[PDB]
Amino acid sequence: MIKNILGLALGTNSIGWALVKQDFENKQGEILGMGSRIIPMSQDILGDF
DNA sequence: TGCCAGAGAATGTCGGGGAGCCGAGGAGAGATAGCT
Repeated sequence: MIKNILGLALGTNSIGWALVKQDFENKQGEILGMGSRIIPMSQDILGDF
């Protein structure tokens, strides 16, 4: 009826989160929030791993 | 190994200590009106 969805995109050193409260049956929904957490690696580690 | 920290290169600004001007009280130098 009312659904809580937590979408996570986990990169090499980045984490994107999105929490949303939605109602699919009525095509009704609002976004609770989203954010990005960045773990700082230099480009050398990205090209080396 | 990409990128961080700092060397490196052009500027512009400012103390600072001599150079050179230059305002100012004061002394020769005299025309001169009060005096004889």
